[PDB]
Amino acid sequence: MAAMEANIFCTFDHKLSIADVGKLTKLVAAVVPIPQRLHLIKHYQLGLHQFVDHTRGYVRLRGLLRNMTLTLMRRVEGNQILLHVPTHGLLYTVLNTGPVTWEKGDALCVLPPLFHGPLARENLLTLGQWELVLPWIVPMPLALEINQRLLIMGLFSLDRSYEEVKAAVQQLQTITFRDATFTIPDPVIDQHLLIDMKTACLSMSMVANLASELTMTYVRKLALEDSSMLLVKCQELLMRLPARPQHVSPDDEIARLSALFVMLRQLDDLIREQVVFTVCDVSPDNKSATCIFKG
Amino acid sequence: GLFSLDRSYEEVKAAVQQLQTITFRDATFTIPDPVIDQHLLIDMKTACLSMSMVANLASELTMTYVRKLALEDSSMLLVKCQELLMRLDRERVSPDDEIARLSALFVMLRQLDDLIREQVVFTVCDVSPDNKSATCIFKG
Amino acid sequence: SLLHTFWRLPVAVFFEPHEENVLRCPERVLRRLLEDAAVTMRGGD
Repeated sequence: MAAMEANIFCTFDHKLSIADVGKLTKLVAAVVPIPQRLHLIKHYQLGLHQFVDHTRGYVRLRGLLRNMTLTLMRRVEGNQILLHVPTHGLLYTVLNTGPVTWEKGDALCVLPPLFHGPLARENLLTLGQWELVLPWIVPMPLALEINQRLLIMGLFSLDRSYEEVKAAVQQLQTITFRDATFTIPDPVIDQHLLIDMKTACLSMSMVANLASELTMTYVRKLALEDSSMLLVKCQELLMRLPARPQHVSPDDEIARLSALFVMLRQLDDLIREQVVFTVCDVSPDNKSATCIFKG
Repeated sequence: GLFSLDRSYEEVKAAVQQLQTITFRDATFTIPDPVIDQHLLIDMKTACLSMSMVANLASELTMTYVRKLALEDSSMLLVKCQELLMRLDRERVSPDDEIARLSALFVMLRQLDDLIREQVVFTVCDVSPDNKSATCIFKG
Repeated sequence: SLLHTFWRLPVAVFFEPHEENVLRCPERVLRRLLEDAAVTMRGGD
C-alpha cells in the first residue's frame, strides 16, 4: 500500500512578506532535515527549531540530529518548496550554510549549529515565534575535534571540583580550524553524555588490558636511543620512572593485537560521525561545492 | 614494525621470518620486511608509536575515571571492568596536565584511524577460468 | 569468622527478589530471630 516518497513539497501557512520569499530564494541548494517523509508537509516539521528545549543540551541535539533524514532544496517558488531526498552515490551540488571554509578532497559531517562571533546570522525566516534553523556542514577534522572535546570535557567533569570544572569547560568550549574559530553553545554535562562516558571508559580499559608487553614497552625502548621533537613531546606527556624480550609468540601476539584492534575501532567510533559527503572541486568563493552523498 | 627495535636477537629474526610469510587459497607469497638498514621509515614509526602510546596512556588513565563511575552503573559490568583493571595492576596531578593527556590520547587514537577501517570497494560476481578477469559491483 | 569472597570487589544489587536470591540482614532483626528461635526450640527412662 505505502510508497516511499522521494520528492517532498513543503507548504507555508503564514502570510509571508516579500522579504521572506526573497530569503528563501537565497537558500536554494542548501540541506535541510525532515523527521518524516510525505508528499506534502507543513513548515512546522521542517528545520531544527522544533526540537530546541530550555535545557539546550548540545549532546541531545547531536543525538537527535543523527536519527533524522537529510534532504536538499530545489526550485524555490512562492510559499511552496520542493525538497529532493538524495540517493546514495549520486553527484549533487550544495551551498554551505555555515561560515566554515571547505577544502577539496576531504569529507563532511552534519552537526547542530555553533556559536560564532557576534551571532549575527539568524535572519532565516523568523516568523511567528518559529524560525528555520539549519544544520551545519563542516569538514571532518572540525567535527572530530568537537566530539573529542565534548567527550573529554565530560570525562574531566568527574573526579574534579566545581571551579576546576568551570575553568576546564571555559577552555574546552573554544575550537580553532583553518584560520577560523568557533564556540560550542551550551555544552552542559548530561546523562546522554554519561552513556558515552561509560562505553568509552569500558573500551579504554579493554584496550589497556589487551595491550601486550611488547606494545607497552615499545615507546620506552625507543626513547633510549632515538630523538626527535615528536618523540620528546610524546615522552613529556608520559610518566617517568638492553634486555632480551621476555616472551616471543607471533601467533598469540597477532591474536591479541587483532582483539586490541577491534577495541580501538570501537573506541574510535564514539567520535566518528556518519560520513555524509565526499567533496569535489569547490567554487573559489567557498559558497557552493559539488559533492557525492554517502551513508 | 613493532619488532623493528629488537631485531638484533635471533629470536626476533626467526619470528620476523615466520610473520613475513603469508598463506591463503593456493597463494604462498612473501611480503616485504618493513625495515631497511635496521631503521624504520618515518610513517611506520609514527603509526607504531601512536599505537604503542594509545596502549600506554590507557593503562594509567582509566583507573580513576573507572573507579569514580563504579558507584552508579546499573548495568553493573563497569564494576567488573574495575576489578579487571585492578587484577592487571596485580599482574604488574594538576588539571592542565590531565586535560593535555586526554587530548593526547584522542589525537593519538585519531592518528591510528588511518589504518583502523577498511573501504569495502568491491563484491564479486562469478569468475572465468581466465581468472585474471572478474566481474564485480562497485561500493563506496 | 568472616567469609572469603571470590570477587575482590563486590557489585550493586538490583531487580525484585523473585528472579535472583539475595539475603538482607538488619542486625536488630537477626538478634530477635536468634533469640526467638532459641527460646521456641526449647519451647517445642
